[PDB]
Amino acid sequence: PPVSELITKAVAASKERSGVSLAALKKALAAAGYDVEKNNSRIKLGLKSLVSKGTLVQTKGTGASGSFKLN
Amino acid sequence: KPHRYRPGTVALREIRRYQKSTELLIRKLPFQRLVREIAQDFKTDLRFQSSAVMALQEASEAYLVALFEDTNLCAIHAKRVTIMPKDIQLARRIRGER
Amino acid sequence: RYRPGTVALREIRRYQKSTELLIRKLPFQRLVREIAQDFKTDLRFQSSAVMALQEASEAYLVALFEDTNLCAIHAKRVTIMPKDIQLARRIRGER
Amino acid sequence: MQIFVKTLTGKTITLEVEPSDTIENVKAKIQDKEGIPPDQQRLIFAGKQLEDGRTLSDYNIQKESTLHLVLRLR
Amino acid sequence: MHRTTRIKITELNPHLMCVLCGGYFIDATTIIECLHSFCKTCIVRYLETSKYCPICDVQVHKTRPLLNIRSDKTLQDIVYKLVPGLFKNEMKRRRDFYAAHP
Amino acid sequence: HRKVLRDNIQGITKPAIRRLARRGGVKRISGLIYEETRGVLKVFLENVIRDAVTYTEHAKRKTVTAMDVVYALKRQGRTLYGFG
Amino acid sequence: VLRDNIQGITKPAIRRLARRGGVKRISGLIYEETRGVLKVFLENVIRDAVTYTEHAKRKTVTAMDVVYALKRQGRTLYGFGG
Amino acid sequence: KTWELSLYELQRTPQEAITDGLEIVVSPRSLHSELMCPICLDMLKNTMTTKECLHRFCADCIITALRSGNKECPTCRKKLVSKRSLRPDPNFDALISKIYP
Amino acid sequence: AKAKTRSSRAGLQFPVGRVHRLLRKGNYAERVGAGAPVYLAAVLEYLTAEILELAGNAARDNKKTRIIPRHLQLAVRNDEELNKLLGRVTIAQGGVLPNIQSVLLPC
Amino acid sequence: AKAKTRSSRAGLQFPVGRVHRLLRKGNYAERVGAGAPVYLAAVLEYLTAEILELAGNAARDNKKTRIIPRHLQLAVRNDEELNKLLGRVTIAQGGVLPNIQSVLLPC
Amino acid sequence: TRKESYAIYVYKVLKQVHPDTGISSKAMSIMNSFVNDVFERIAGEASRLAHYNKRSTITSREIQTAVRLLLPGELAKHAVSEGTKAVTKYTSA
Amino acid sequence: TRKESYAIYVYKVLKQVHPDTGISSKAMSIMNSFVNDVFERIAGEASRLAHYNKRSTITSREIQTAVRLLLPGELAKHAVSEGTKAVTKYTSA
Amino acid sequence: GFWDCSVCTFRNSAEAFKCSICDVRKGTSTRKPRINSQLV
DNA sequence: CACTGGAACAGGATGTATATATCTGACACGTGCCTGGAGACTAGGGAGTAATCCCCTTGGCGGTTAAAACGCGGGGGACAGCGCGTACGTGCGTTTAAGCGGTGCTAGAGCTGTCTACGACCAATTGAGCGGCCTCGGCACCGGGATTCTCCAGGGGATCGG
DNA sequence: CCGATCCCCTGGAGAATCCCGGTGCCGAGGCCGCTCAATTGGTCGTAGACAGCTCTAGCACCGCTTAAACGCACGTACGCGCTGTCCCCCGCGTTTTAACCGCCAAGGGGATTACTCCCTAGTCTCCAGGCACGTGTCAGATATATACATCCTGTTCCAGTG
Ligand SMILES: [Zn+2]
Ligand SMILES: [Zn+2]
Ligand SMILES: [Zn+2]
Ligand SMILES: [Zn+2]
Ligand SMILES: [Zn+2]
Repeated sequence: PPVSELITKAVAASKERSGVSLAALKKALAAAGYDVEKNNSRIKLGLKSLVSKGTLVQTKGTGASGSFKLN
Repeated sequence: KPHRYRPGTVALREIRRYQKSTELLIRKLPFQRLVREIAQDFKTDLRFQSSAVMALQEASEAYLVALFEDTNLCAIHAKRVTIMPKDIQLARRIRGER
Repeated sequence: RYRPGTVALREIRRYQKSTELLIRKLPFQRLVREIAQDFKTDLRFQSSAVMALQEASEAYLVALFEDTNLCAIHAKRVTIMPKDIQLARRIRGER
Repeated sequence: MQIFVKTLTGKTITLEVEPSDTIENVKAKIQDKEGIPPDQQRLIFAGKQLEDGRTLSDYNIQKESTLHLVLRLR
Repeated sequence: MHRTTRIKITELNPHLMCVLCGGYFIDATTIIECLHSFCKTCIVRYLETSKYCPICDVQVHKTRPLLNIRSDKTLQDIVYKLVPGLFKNEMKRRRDFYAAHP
Repeated sequence: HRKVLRDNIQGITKPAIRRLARRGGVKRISGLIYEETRGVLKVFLENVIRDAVTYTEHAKRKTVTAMDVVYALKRQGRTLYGFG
Repeated sequence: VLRDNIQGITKPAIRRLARRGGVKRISGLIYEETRGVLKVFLENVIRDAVTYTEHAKRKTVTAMDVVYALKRQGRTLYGFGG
Repeated sequence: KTWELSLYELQRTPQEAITDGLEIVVSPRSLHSELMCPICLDMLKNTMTTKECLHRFCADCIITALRSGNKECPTCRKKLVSKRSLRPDPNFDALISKIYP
Repeated sequence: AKAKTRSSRAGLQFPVGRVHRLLRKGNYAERVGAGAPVYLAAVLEYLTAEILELAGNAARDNKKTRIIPRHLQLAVRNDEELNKLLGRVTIAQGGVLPNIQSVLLPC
Repeated sequence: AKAKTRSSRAGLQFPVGRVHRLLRKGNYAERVGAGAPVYLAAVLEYLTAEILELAGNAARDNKKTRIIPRHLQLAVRNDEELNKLLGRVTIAQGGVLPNIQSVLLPC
Repeated sequence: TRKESYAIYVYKVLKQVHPDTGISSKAMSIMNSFVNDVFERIAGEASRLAHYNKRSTITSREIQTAVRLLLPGELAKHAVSEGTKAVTKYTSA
Repeated sequence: TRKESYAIYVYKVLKQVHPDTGISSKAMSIMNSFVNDVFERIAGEASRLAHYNKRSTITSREIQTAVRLLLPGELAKHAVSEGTKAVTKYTSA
Repeated sequence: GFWDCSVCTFRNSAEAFKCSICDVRKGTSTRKPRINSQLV
């Protein structure tokens, strides 16, 4: 499936006091099974898309860094 | 909850004490046995005056202290506070002993 | 046009394969005379003496540059900066 | 009148003061002109440290005199 | 491509016996300071009483000549192939000696 | 002989190396510094002892003297004061 | 008076020396640092050479004097005699 | 250490020499691995043997290999500093000349 | 006539005669002059006086009255020219000059 | 009797007589033994032969028939023991060994 | 047997400089070694100068040049002044 | 005025080792300087040893000890072998 | 009596052997100390 | 079915190693000569050898701690990934001065003769400095206050959500 | 307009370290005898300081050619924060082990003394080994043409998404 619902699952997995960090979501995707090595640009553009659409907002960092949390 | 000092304080205190002191730090008997170990290779049934092993210990301690100072400078230059074998190797290579 | 680095590597190979001097003779001679002017007045210099001075200076500079390159590389960079030279001289014992 | 102050870095500064001016005013002026905190400044002339509340006349400072400024971090 | 040669073992014998025992090289060991080869037992027995080479009297080492001896596997294989049945004979002696003291 | 002295290079204890580093001005020490220091000290002692033994053997004696050790250190460029 | 003779040690010359040393990338202050280092080295060597020739009751510095100065400083040089 | 004689090695008996007049028949490949130069892949000539690993090479072969670079043993990768780490082998030279004149 | 020492002639404390004897038997040259031992003794005396003055100042800084290798090392390593002269010499029981890298200190 | 040179007597090429004279006039000691010059001449000859052989090998590799300072520098620097012996010596017109730090090599 | 040293002379200098300070045995050994080292360095330099200049005599001029080569800066300057003063006093006396 | 050098001896050694190879003037001067430097080092060490043991003679034993002190490892071993063989050959004639 | 420090000209007492302000070691009769602690 | 990117490939420009002709200046060899090395021979002192003394090194035994070794909990520093923006490499067109070849002059390095003062060598002598002995005061070690330096809990203070 | 969450401030308990006064012990400093080397006084030989002369190599100046340095425009890749994870030294308490100190006993070899002999310095005569100088020839630098290896960018193909 396209990475959208996997990203939703990753962000919904913890939903802790702060947002999930970029390294944490990469680790979760790798554990679930995915080639995050060659999809750095794909995950970056997905992050851009789901911060543009307002589904998930960025907590503290800028660009692809920092933490993310659901709306 | 007992008393605990945060990391670094005891290190600084020991640094001050050992820089203010002047006594030897390595133990006489182990150093003597190591000296006899090394000397055993060249000749057999040698004997050592006590002043000889004292001088050897003095020279070894001075050399190690200087090497550690240069190692600390290298580690600081590398933007760290922990000394490492890479720092020791770089210091010795630049000094010209290897 | 070439990307940065190619000409640098080519010049490194070229100058490591050759043995000629790299500093201009007349400027080096004028520098030597000016430096020596402060110690004694109306001196004279032999051409062999000037050449020996230049050879020694070039060898010392090349050795110091190799040391500063090692220091800079240890610093996890590829660009040399004055602090590298300063640390190299400090460890060598010249400062 | 004009006087001079010499620093440990080889820098010489000039000040416009009067014999009736106090040391507090002088350190206020060096604050104004170079930004150095008055607390870290120690003034020296005739081998003697100047006091905070005294005047320049009390030390018999004349025109074009040169003080010595020392900085110690607090 | 060379041919197959039939030659005197008597003509080759000179460069194959250990001078300490007089017999063929068995588990050869060589001192490296003069590159001299003998039997391992022969040379180790010699080195417990003297510090010079049996042939040219060159000092093997200043203190511990046991540090300057190396096994010559190539020489042992060459002498094994040259001498017919030597390896089988030695294997038989080993089994016979081991069959009595276990 | 008296004994085949062996495994004595570890005489320098980790605390001793730490004390030397503290005197040198070191705050934080990794785990491999101990092995590296032991190797360096062994090399230094080997060189100096070889020089001193050469002097003593040339002197036709059987006791290594502080004078010979001082001379070896001077030969290596490590001039030492306090022992004649 | 001879002035601004250190500026004769040019940036391309320093670049060539660094290239022979194996340097790929050079900052902007390395040139000034190198000029200072070279000036100090030359000052020391020239002082020793001048002392030697002054003792020799001469007025021309020779390659033998330069070689002796370098030997004293620990930088023995071969090829020019001695 | 690593040289203490075993129980058999304490009293092993010498092997008698064969004085019988018989001939040895050898193919050109029987001693190939023992007489082939590791570098030029041919027979040895002016054999040079390393002091540390007792490995045999041609003099020119090993000298060129060391001069080119990688100052280690071409066979077991053990380092050797210079020519002084090798020795000539007249025994090997004589044996080779006898076997294949 | 009563004998007067060359040290008394030159107003020096050091043994000019002993220095002359050492120079003669030191195998330095075929012959030696007259003023060379006096000059060498004067230089040695000046160096010794400077070193002893610095060491005594360092010793009295610690409210003690005996010079020790610690005070000697302190003075030698604190004097720039003396340290440059004695850069490659080790002093027994001398210790190390106390200094701390600023980055290592808390701020 | 016909004169026979001491160098030929010892089977050497170097001037044993000149070495003996230099040992006399160098103020090294009061007396110099007869066997001393032979040893020194032999040692000097051995070192010269070694360095010349290495230089000749380098020159033959470079397809030339004359030894130059570049060949001498290559021979000295490519041998560990000779490099240690001459570590503090600068050879005029020698250049440096071709060596590039690996990480500077573009991957 | 006799073993000569510089202990009494260094003690005299110490009494000229600091009239109330004493010296320990180890410091005495340190100072003796320092004097010996400086003496041998200067003598070696003077001998080398004389050999270079094809001379057979060590003189005050050679000692002066050796001191100038060895001692750094102000130390060399003051040493030269002291030596010249002592030599001229010895000659004029 | 004659100025002596080791040119002829170095050339003879070069012809002994490599029959068909020549040498230039700069390399000749380099070899001359190298020989002089090694000679001075060995002679200085031997003289120091002779003074050190309270003796007034420099002999083959002193030269051997100096060579072993200076040359590293295999170079020292081969130099010692050459010196001993040369001395034996010279004295047995 | 008192002595004047070269670094800062302060009239320092005889009993002290470190300067009160700039904390530089006192120098010898002939050679006076020089610039120390270049940073202010 | 219409967008993107990332790996793969091919031709053009560039640089470098390879094959010949040349002409020339430095290397290799031959010659005369003079100074330094070799052969004989004598004398005296340094070093080798043998005997003896006693200073200091090695080896062993027992207690007493002081230091070393091991394990545990946790916080802070090393390391990897990411983004930005500024300094540095590259190429072009213009300006500068270094290198070459020649002339002219003369200050000074280098060699030679002389002659005088300075340093080595030798005897007689006497006083400074080294070895031995001893004794008393500065310094090492002890214990008790007093003082300075860390570290954590409690407490105000600004701020988002509700 | 209050919860609660992070950020700055202060007080007090607790451990380290300085300052003062006592006590004891050993080595630093001063004194006595003697002996050997530094002084004084003389003679003799040559090392070098001085003056003269010669010629060579260093300094100064000119004009031409062209290679190198300078200044500028432009793009890109590398250094420098910033964040986040995790793991590995650090501080401390409990067990254990061997270094230190004091004491003894044996004897090995370092240090000293007397004797002697042969090895090297010193001197003279004789001669050939090596050094300065001259000259011819080919090793090698330079110029020119050519083939091969590197490098770079444009295009193309296959795999993602919307
Ligand atoms: Zn056998
Ligand atoms: Zn052998
Ligand atoms: Zn081969
Ligand atoms: Zn091998
Ligand atoms: Zn001050």
